[PDB]
Amino acid sequence: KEVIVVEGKDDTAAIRRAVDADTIETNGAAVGAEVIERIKLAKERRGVIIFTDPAFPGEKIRRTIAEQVPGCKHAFLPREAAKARSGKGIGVEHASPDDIRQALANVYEETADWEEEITFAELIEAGLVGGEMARRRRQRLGEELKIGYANGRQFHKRLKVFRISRDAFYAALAQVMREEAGD
Amino acid sequence: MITKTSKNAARLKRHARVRAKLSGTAERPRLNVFRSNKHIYAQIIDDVNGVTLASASTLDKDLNVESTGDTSAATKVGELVAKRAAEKGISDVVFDRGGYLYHGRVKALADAAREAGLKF
Amino acid sequence: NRLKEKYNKEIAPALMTKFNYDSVMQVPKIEKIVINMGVGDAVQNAKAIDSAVEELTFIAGQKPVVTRAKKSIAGFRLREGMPIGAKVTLRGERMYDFLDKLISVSLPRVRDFRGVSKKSFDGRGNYTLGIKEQLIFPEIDYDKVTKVRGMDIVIVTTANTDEEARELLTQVGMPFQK
RNA sequence: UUUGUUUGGUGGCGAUAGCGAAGAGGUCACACCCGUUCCCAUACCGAACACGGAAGUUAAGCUCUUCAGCGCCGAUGGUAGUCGGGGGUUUCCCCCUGUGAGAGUAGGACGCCGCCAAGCAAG
RNA sequence: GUCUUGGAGGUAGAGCACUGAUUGGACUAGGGGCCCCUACCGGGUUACCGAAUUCAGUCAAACUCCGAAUGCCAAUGACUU
Ligand SMILES: [Mg+2]
Ligand SMILES: [Mg+2]
Ligand SMILES: [Mg+2]
Repeated sequence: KEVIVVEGKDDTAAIRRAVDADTIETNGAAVGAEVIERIKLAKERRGVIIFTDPAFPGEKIRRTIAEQVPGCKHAFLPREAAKARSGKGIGVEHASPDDIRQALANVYEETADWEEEITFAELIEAGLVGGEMARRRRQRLGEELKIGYANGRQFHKRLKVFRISRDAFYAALAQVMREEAGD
Repeated sequence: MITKTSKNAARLKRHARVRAKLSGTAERPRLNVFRSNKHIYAQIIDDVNGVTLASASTLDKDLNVESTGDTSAATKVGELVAKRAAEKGISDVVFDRGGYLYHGRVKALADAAREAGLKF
Repeated sequence: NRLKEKYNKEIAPALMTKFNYDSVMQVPKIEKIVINMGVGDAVQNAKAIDSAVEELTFIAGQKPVVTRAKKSIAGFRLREGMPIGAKVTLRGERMYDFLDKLISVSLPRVRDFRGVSKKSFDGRGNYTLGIKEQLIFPEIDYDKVTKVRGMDIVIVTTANTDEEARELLTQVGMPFQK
């Protein structure tokens, strides 16, 4: 129903081989004004769910279009196909259509601009700084909640502005850190 | 309280000092070299037209040796750029040192390119 | 060595939570320290005694490097490139271990456990110390005949307000006017 | 293969590129950053310089976006001065055909112009 | 010789950016003097000397962030001689 925005024709074919939804090309990092207007009208009439690779250009275009048109829904490559070693690589052309279906299942940005309960202090208490556990657990929890990875402050910001339960995510955090411990 | 300046700034100043006393023309194009915390780069450059004639770096698709920051990697990139310059028809070149010291990594690159056919 | 270990352990989370910094790299932790003898006969007219240099050696990790004069000080007469006092810089584990051996013995080697309150700084993070005293470590008891052996030890940090110097020298423990 | 675009390098133009302030950004790249076994190094110090490593981080540097606060550039007109020609009560002043500043002002402006590599995209 | 074009140079004039000279305000710890009491504190003043600093205002042959008219040196064209 919504529009799907992707890098090029490869991700176009990939997403079309998974779910029936109309595609808009971003053509790399080059995004135009009229393109932004097309995204605006798409979000206004049918909606749009960004789905790019968790790489440098993909994450960059994702951030730019997110800052461009608020309220636009988002999706992320799950932990399996988001990494280059799985399938063919990191590109959407490298994931499975079922994986695209899961990404569609984990669509977010129904919430955009809320004042929430995510404390940075308790967040560093949970060990999201230094010791390699910062970035390790950051990636782990991001692909756990299917939200992607980021730096400490940016990931904290997007979570603190993303309306989700706090303590259920903290229990999931305990679960994931136990996975790191071996549980 | 204290402040620490950009090492790259001092490197730039020393590079200017060096380049003050030499220049690469279309006959002796200067061979530049750039060191990073991870990689190394080299560009054959003429001055009178501001053009690059050849280049090589650890960031190539080839050179599956993955220990960039090596002295050995410097040798590989040096011989590669030497071959690239040779096939393009270049024999002798002046050679700056960016602003670094004529020592292990950069000097290793220089020697590799030197024996490989370049006249310097 | 373990001193700086436990210092990280405590201070990093503590000073991060008490002072909300966006990045951890902003935590002001001590970096370098220098002690200035600055005596050189104290009048440069003894012209022969340099016990200062070797006592500085074996109270520190390394040997000092002797300074010199540059201009014509009115309070003196023979001041033209002549050497006056020395100095010692150190920032590695020598720094920390000297700090520990200081706070362990010289802090009791005082005549009064009040040290000095934070009234001798430069606003954006530093600490001078007053050294007209004589005995630092009993390493020099009779070998030294109690001649004037003062110093100027200056510890400096990557801080920006005096309060940071205060909290830093407190959390490790220094005699102030408590 | 060309084209578009971002970054890193490396150049050319008088700072109109500068300072200052406010912000956004790093998994690529650049960086801070982590150690000293040999290369090498400190009049002391792996500070810097060297060599290996990639734990963390955009905090700083770096890149982008805003501001005309300081600096910078800068008219038109009008006066001062003056070449040539004249007249006067000559330590100086006046007139005539030409030239024509400095200062001040309108204003401009928080950069343009190349090459190479890498990343993505399109062909 | 003239017309056109390109150069080098710091005079006339201007200006205070440098070096000296200089007027009147703001402001001063440092107080000088008065003193309170100052044996000593601390305080009105300091008639500050109030140092700078700042705000305005005047000068320079050996001051210059600027800077002509003329004259000088060349060029390649033209018209005269
Ligand atoms: Mg003018
Ligand atoms: Mg005059
Ligand atoms: Mg004059």
